[PDB]
Amino acid sequence: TSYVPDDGLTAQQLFNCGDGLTYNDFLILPGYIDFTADQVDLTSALTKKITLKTPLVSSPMDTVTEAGMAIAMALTGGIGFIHHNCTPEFQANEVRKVKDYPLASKDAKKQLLCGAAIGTHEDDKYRLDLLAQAGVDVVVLDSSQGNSIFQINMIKYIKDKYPNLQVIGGNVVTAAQAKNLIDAGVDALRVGMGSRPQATAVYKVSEYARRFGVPVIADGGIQNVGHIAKALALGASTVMMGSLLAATTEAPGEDKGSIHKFVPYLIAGIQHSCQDIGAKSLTQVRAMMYSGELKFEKRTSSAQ
Amino acid sequence: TSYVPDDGLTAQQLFNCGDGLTYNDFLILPGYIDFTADQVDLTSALTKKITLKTPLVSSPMDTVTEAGMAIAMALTGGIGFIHHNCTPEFQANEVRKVKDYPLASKDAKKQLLCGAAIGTHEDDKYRLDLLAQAGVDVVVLDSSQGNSIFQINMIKYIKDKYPNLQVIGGNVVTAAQAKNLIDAGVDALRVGMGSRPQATAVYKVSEYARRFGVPVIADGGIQNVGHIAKALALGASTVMMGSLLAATTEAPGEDKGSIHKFVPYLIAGIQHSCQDIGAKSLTQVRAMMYSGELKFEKRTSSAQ
Amino acid sequence: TSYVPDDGLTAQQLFNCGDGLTYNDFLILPGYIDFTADQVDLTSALTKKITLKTPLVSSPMDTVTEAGMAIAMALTGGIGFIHHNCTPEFQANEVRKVKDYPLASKDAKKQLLCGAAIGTHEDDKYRLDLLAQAGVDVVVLDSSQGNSIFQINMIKYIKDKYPNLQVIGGNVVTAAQAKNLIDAGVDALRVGMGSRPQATAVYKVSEYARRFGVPVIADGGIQNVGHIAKALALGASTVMMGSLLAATTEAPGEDKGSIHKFVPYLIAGIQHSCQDIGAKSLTQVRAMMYSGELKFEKRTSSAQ
Amino acid sequence: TSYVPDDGLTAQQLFNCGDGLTYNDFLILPGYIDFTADQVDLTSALTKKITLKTPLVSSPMDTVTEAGMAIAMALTGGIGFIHHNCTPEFQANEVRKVKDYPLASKDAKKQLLCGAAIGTHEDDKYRLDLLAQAGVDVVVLDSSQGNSIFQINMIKYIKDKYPNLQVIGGNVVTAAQAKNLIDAGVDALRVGMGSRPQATAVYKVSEYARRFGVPVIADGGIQNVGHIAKALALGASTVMMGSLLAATTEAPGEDKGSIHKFVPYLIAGIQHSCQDIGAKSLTQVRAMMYSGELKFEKRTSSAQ
Ligand SMILES: NC(=O)c1c[se]c([C@@H]2O[C@H](COP(=O)(O)OP(=O)(O)OC[C@H]3O[C@@H](n4cnc5c(N)ncnc54)[C@H](O)[C@@H]3O)[C@@H](O)[C@H]2O)n1
Ligand SMILES: NC(=O)c1c[se]c([C@@H]2O[C@H](COP(=O)(O)OP(=O)(O)OC[C@H]3O[C@@H](n4cnc5c(N)ncnc54)[C@H](O)[C@@H]3O)[C@@H](O)[C@H]2O)n1
Ligand SMILES: NC(=O)c1c[se]c([C@@H]2O[C@H](COP(=O)(O)OP(=O)(O)OC[C@H]3O[C@@H](n4cnc5c(N)ncnc54)[C@H](O)[C@@H]3O)[C@@H](O)[C@H]2O)n1
Ligand SMILES: NC(=O)c1c[se]c([C@@H]2O[C@H](COP(=O)(O)OP(=O)(O)OC[C@H]3O[C@@H](n4cnc5c(N)ncnc54)[C@H](O)[C@@H]3O)[C@@H](O)[C@H]2O)n1
Repeated sequence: TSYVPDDGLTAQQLFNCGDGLTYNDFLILPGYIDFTADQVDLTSALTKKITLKTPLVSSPMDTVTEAGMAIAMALTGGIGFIHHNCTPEFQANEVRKVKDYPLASKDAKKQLLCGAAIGTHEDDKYRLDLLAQAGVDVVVLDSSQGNSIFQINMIKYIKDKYPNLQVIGGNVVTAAQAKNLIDAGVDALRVGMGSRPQATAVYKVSEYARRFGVPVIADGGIQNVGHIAKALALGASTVMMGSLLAATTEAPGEDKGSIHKFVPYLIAGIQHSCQDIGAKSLTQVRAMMYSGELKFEKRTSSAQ
Repeated sequence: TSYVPDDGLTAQQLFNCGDGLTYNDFLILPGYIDFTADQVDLTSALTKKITLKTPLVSSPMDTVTEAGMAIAMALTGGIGFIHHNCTPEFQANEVRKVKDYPLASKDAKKQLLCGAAIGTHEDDKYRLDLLAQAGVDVVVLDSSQGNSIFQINMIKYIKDKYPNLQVIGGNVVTAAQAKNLIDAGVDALRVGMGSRPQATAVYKVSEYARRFGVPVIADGGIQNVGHIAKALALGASTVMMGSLLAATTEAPGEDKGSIHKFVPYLIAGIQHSCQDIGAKSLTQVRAMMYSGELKFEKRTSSAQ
Repeated sequence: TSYVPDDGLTAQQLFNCGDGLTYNDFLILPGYIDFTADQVDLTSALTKKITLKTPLVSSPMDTVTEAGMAIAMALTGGIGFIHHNCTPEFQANEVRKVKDYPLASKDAKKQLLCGAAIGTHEDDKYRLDLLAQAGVDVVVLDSSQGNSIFQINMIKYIKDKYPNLQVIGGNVVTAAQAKNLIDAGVDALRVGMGSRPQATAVYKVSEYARRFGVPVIADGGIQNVGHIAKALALGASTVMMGSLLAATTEAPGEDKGSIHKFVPYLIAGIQHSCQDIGAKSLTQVRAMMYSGELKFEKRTSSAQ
Repeated sequence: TSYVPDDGLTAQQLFNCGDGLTYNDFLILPGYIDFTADQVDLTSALTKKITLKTPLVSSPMDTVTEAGMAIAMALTGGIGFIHHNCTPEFQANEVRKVKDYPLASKDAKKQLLCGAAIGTHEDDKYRLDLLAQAGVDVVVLDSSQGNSIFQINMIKYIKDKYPNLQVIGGNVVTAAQAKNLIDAGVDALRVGMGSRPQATAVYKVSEYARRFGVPVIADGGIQNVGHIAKALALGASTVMMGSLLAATTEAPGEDKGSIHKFVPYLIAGIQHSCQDIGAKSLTQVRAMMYSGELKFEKRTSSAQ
């Protein structure tokens, strides 16, 4: 005998089905473990040409990221984006403060990476110029809705006035929006609006974006390691966290400890999560769910 | 490449599908922004021949509307209906108290608009006569269920004994009910009963009513700007608010401030909401959802 | 034009559809009002040969029914069943205490009706004999699950040793169970177990039972007038209430007032509910939902 | 007439349907009672060659099972597994402490049964050797995810170095995982991970495992007698309880009383539950749901 029929759903049937799901609406069926967790490689792609030893990224929120944070984040394997809710002069001053840890994220010159947010209005161009000076590695046009002529133009701009600077498009949740931002020439995409339901939004935008070599950043909703694993598993290349970090020490302010103990923790969990599903890298988990090897299963409200 | 398949649901498939939805059961997928929010025109139709610079309307509730309120409402772009839970003499006295702000809603003689509720019994005819005198612009046969012979007759009555006065039909939730009220000759419709689930009720009654040129007032359930935008987007021409206003200053009684700061706020949000979905007027948003350009997506309970 | 397509669901499609619904899982679409509420006739059938001027019935619970209650209930239009959680001698003593109000429920000799619960074991036969003496009108074999050989036999028994006494079968939720109890010869049925979901249970058991002329008592879950109206509308001939009454004065013990003010209230609401849906009697409401004139609509969890 | 159509769902349609259900997502339709509860035989199979007079099994949790508990459990009809969160020397010392009650679970030599958990790493082999000495009856490779090469090998090991010792495989939730553990040669299976949703997990793994004569232990989620009955009814041969017992007296620590009063209680309820559905043994309940005689019905979130 020994034939075993066939597990649950395939990412496709589940996230193209008038569903509209969250991270908590489904679980993932385990696989075959035949190696240890510490062998799981979490290397991820932040933008077409920026790569991290971990998929973690902090949010451009005054209550979250600022030099202090941006630094730890990079030392430990991630990267941070400074909030533009301050004087342009104050922001670029943060960017420069930032500019053993085998994982440390560094530029082509041994320096910790740093990114920062900027609006899509005129006055922002100046801010940009200060930021570019302080040696910023990447910029993220920070908007709740990004499929606008005001972002498309700010993109075509920066893409020209600064060819070696990587640009990340404003928040989108459909492939109809992503198209435009990818034509204007963005180097990555920030997915999230309402935290459309997140999981379904990530699934959809990644599925289109990969066809062009554009990474996707799962932005919003991450509450625990689980959500992170589910967000990567659906297509996201990296994950952005806001509130889940606002209680660390490196956070600007008056729970948890330093980013130097928390981040390691997260990385541990995530590899452990990649073991349970029998994948050795994150790249492999994405390949599995697109092929149909990785199976899922919905949970009822009362089943949560 | 660059083809992008096709977004979520179309208002139709979603609100004719044994669903029975609320404002919180679904979200709307964003569109293409290529203009500023302050360019969004919120002009709406209260009744076949009454038109406002904003879709806002206050409720005929003693805890909400009375002269003071009715006035602000009109100065700012809306309109109010005085509650008939008082002596006929007291009600019409409110109507007369009422009878820069470029938006100010005015009659053909520079006077702020005013409306008021009245029952469908005999004794109400008198009340009417006092109200008509004080110069009331519109009357709304105020009932929990309006598809009755007692309203059909009160309609045919008022429609005759007062040809220049606009009549709004009592609360309905189906197109089977709306038919009768539209034949008796109402000039508009008040949709809501149980706050059937509201969103599905608005969708349905508007879809039928538009075929006759009869506006629909989304009555009940509005808790925040979002619900307002969703209610208009489904077909409603205007929106009536009760409790969301009962905490303003212009409200009769012993949170929030004056209607002169709140209303502006609401108008701001609503245009902003119309931007996110790429529509320039409310008229355009309705045209988009009826055509199938505007897309939606359901959220699970646990996805809320 | 004026054609109006077609309202929601038909009781059938909705309660034979792997649903498993509660009273709160759905609402009923309004109809055409063309008469006043006080014209609604609430006459209902308790058992094949017992008939009440209202569908109300109190529960055989020590915390609810006992002589005092049983009396009010009948004076006002209902009927009560005394709890058998006491000495047989004490129970029959209650039955005898019981043995203007135009609605008053009376026997063929001007006496208030009274019913009472009894087990299905040997010792219960004696209890019965005392009860029959005190002039009890009806008996209800009181069990959580009634499709047993121990009830079938207690039925065939009582049906013989007392031909003029009406017997009500123990709690069932399927038509598979009802069959047996109806063959043993019961004169009515008590539906409810888990308060299977109630609404679906009532629907199902009534649909089968009517084919034999056996009334059904919706037992359990009634929290407000609404549930009562929905329970009758689904097929139930009468409704049994436990906790909703335990806070009246006529209740045995140390909220609400007397049954003489509460019951009237309930009757008022129920007629009002029968108006909203355009039915003049309860008999008519049942006829409407079986024909397909009466329409329903499900509500999502988040739509409740 | 008297034909009665056909009850609800069949375990199959319901637990192979992209559902993902919990114990609370459904109920079971009653059957035909024609015998007393105390006639219900709860004999169950713990492992291919271990059999208990009741399906109860305590959890390998320091907050739950340890000698004291393990003993009561066996005296009353169940069995316990000592937690390996202690020195190997301390664990085997518990096993030996353990090594009228007609139900008492005993070895071939009049001694109370005892089982215990052990990891799947090298160092665990030693622990094993101490445990085997103290006369342990069964071992349960204790892991959150069991489909690993590290468990498959620890199985093939123990199966050889100790032929008369019964081995239970680490936690699984699919038949894809169960296959491997059954080939390595386990004598039973522990189902549960996330407490995939439990009910659906039990259903699935039992359905495959029975084809090989391998019992399944429903592990996790049991909160009351009901869940226990539903877990057995779906295919499980026995049920493991953690927290529901942590408040007994026999539990290690500083609610409820002794296991000698609680367990009886549970057994009583469970037979009563087997009566309501007309089954005389647990073996019969499983046979009924696999044949399609036993019917179920889903409940909406708002129907819970
Ligand atoms: N990530 C998210 O989804 C999210 C949610 Se709230 C949030 C944060 O909240 C902020 C506010 O959201 P907004 O939609 O206001 O975003 P943004 O700050 O981009 O402002 C959008 C408004 O700015 C206008 N605008 C931009 N450039 C313009 C120009 N050159 N000329 C004329 N009008 C122009 C837009 O048309 C629009 O109404 C965002 O900047 C971001 O920092 N992000
Ligand atoms: N908008 C809503 O959905 C809603 C919910 Se409660 C609510 C407010 O609550 C009030 C009460 O709801 P009701 O259903 O009682 O509404 P209404 O005040 O219209 O009264 C309805 C009752 O009045 C009777 N009636 C009306 N005219 C009659 C006449 N000429 N002869 C004989 N009977 C007549 C109806 O037949 C019915 O039973 C409403 O008037 C309204 O102010 N509105
Ligand atoms: N209405 C309801 O659904 C409901 C829920 Se609880 C509830 C009340 O709780 C009480 C307990 O529920 P039960 O299932 O125990 O109901 P009941 O009091 O009918 O007792 C049932 C038990 O009594 C046994 N029994 C009855 N007659 C017997 C006889 N002559 N010989 C041998 N065994 C016999 C049954 O086989 C069964 O295990 C009910 O009597 C009722 O008063 N009613
Ligand atoms: N029953 C359950 O579902 C459940 C949930 Se939490 C839980 C308890 O929590 C504990 C922890 O869960 P874990 O997944 O850590 O389970 P376990 O204690 O089996 O440890 C698993 C980790 O140990 C590693 N491992 C095992 N043998 C190894 C070997 N010989 N060489 C190299 N690596 C090896 C695995 O590859 C894996 O990453 C379990 O042991 C159990 O006691 N059980």
